[PDB]
Amino acid sequence: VSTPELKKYMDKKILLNINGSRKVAGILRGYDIFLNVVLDDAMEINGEDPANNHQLGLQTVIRGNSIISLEALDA
Amino acid sequence: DKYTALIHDENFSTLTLNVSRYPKSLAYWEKLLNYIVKASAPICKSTEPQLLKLIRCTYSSMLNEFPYLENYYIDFALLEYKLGNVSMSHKIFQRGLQAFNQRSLLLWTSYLKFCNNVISHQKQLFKKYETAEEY
Amino acid sequence: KIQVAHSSRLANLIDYKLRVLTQDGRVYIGQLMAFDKHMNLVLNECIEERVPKTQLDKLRPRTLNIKVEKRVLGLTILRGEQILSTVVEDKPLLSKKERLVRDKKEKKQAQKQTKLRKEKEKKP
Amino acid sequence: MVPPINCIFNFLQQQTPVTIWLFEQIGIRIKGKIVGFDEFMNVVIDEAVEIPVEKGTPLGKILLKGDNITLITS
Amino acid sequence: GIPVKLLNEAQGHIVSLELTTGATYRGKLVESEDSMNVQLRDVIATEPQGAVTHMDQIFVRGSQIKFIVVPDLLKNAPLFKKNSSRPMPPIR
Amino acid sequence: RYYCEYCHSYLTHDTLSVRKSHLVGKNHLRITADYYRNKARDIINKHNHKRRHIGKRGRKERENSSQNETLKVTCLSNKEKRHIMHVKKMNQKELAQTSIDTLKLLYDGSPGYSKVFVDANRFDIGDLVKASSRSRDETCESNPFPRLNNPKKLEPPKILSQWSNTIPKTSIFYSV
Amino acid sequence: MRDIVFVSPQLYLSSQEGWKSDSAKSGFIPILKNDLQRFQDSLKHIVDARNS
Amino acid sequence: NHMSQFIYPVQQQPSLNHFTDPNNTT
RNA sequence: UAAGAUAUCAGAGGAAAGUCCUCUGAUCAAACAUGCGCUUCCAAUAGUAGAAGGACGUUAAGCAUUUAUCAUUGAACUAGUUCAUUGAAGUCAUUGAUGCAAACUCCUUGGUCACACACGGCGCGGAAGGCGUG
Repeated sequence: VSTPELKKYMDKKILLNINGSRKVAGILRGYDIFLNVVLDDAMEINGEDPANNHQLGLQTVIRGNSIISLEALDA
Repeated sequence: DKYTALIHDENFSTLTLNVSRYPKSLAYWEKLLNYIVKASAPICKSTEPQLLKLIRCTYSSMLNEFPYLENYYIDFALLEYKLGNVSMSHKIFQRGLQAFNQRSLLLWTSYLKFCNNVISHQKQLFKKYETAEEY
Repeated sequence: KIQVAHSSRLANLIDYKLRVLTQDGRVYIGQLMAFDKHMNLVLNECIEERVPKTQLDKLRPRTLNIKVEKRVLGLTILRGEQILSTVVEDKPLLSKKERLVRDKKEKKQAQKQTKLRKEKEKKP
Repeated sequence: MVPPINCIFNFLQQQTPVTIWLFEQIGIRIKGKIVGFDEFMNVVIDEAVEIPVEKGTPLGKILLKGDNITLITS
Repeated sequence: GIPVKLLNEAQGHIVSLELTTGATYRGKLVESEDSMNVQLRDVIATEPQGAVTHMDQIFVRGSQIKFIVVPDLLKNAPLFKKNSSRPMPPIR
Repeated sequence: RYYCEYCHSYLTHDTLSVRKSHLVGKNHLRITADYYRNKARDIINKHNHKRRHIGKRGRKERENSSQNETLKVTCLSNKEKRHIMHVKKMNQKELAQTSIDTLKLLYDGSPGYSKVFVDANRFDIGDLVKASSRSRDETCESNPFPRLNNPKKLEPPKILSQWSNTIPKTSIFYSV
Repeated sequence: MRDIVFVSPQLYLSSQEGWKSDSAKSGFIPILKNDLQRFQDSLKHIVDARNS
Repeated sequence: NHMSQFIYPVQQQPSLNHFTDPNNTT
């Protein structure tokens, strides 16, 4: 029905938790009414900060049925 | 990046070298800190770890020269609070209260205010106040 | 204990201290105040009650006593997706006669406000 | 702004190979070229391969259902 | 529906959450929409195994909320008045 | 249609933004501020008038309380009680708005006072108050020696009016 | 760390061991790696008073 | 709501003799 | 977010098929009354009590248990163990958490009604239902 208002968030670095355990940080470009979201320069965070962390791709789009939370780690 | 652009700045090299020349003067420790925070002005989880680890060793080395500065133990926890690891915020009230030998008012006041929000356990939160009042 | 009206839906039993079950095996016990199309509900002074993992061997088939660890949380708004069933616990503090009395005095008082507002809006 | 349905479409025409992480229960990642999509974010993948989580078999032309789409990644 | 209309009544007051993953957020609630999704500001976030942190700003898909705890003084806001007397509407 | 039941009025032109212009309108804010101020006092002012359950007294206690003398009660006049409830209500308003902040007054010239007590510019709260001067740059170069005709004496400890005549009449030493 | 070193004057003017360490040790002041010589030059007079 | 809860205490002086001068040294 | 609707069924009637509308039946529902030898409940004073529910109260550091990081480099060592240094993350707690049990204190509730101290009903209420007629 209504579009989720993340208008203030876009172009900032954003951590979000995919389903349960996986955490994905990137720079948020765009969003839609289902909360499927797309972001640039993604990186999958893990327990060891430089070691297990690996980059995903140039552009990646996430389905909104696996967003739980979406914290804005910038201003 | 923001870190290396601060090292190659002139004012960092003079303000540091001033402190290593005249340790106990404080007003150079205070300028070394008041400058280095403003140079990382957005101080959120965003900003890079080399710039935060450096701003952590300024504080923690500065309190090791002047253990009786009540406000800089508060101000160092709140920076560790906003950056978002309350484990490391407690640890540096514990190190602040032990500096005064458990009996300073401003620390126990501005510890408990914080401690209300993060303890989230009944019997233990009142145990902080029982231990507080006997000192 | 309490005998609920044999044909009483969720709309009827406002103020009845309910006993709502979620999917995880946690129960919220409080006074109901609203509900909805998809059955999410507002309790007034609810308490979540959980059987901890350690106690749960005791409920396996063989007077049993269960240490139920509960935590207060006043005035929640639950979600529908999570509810599994409901059961009635207590009946409301006010009578059935007295809940009609408080309706008719409030129905009278609500009408008096509009006519005192309409004539204060009409001339001024 | 760059909407997602807009940005799924910029893997269709560009012919870039993508990797698609599924629901964590199943335990495979699919990869290959995204040919075309519907309104319900269920897509057809050309020259597809099923990697368990690099010895997995090739599938062919696969229509993937949009319940199981978690990520779509280049 | 009143359950959702109440959540709009609680803007700019401290609330709690409990996401179906088993976390517990509690900070001041800035925004809410009709699907029970919320933006909280200045929060304290408790991971399901007890670990607590602080984060400045957070958004949550409404679908994952298990309950919200609201301040107790809204228990007598006027959503809950049974017999209400609305005036006659102005003509469009 | 849509309406705001604090104001009791319907919206003239229904859009989403006209709602938001009413939702953060000055008239509407003053209503909802005033609406909860009334419900606040009404739970306290309408005190729980409990229901009594009188037991038939014993033969034993009726004889032991008869030998005990009847105490005098004190009832004030209607004019008297209307004033004494005006006072006691205005007293409980005062204990709300005390907020004993001597401790902020004591650490005024200290070396981190800008960073902890000014509270526009902390870390925890500081980002939130800038949305809704004495800056953070202040160091201990300005005002080196506090006592240079600058500082004010500590304001003396307050005392109860009712019992203002329990105080010892004379000081021990001669003040200036 | 990189381009930074931790030095304390109290261990250097008394001429003791471990007066610099590159790791974040306790009670040491972080100066730039290039400025360690400009550090030592300033304390030379006081080291001459300690020596003689 | 005319009177107040608290006042600062007022107090009488002790007349300034040699025994109650706070500056005295001799 | 929108559109549509305001019990169902069957019969007779008005403008071969169906719709629209009206009175007559059945069934269904709500509100209101009103009954049932209907069901359950409604606390000492001839005594200092007791029933239901609590305590996010005490005893109590009770008693009985089990828990307090990982990686890299050197020394000794049996053929795992300790010490020191370098990096990584790190809810608080160990007077804890988990299991067992008791005692005490205190809180909210009610007909603390009337008649009687008398070898398996048919006092006047109130509360909660079930069932039946109008």
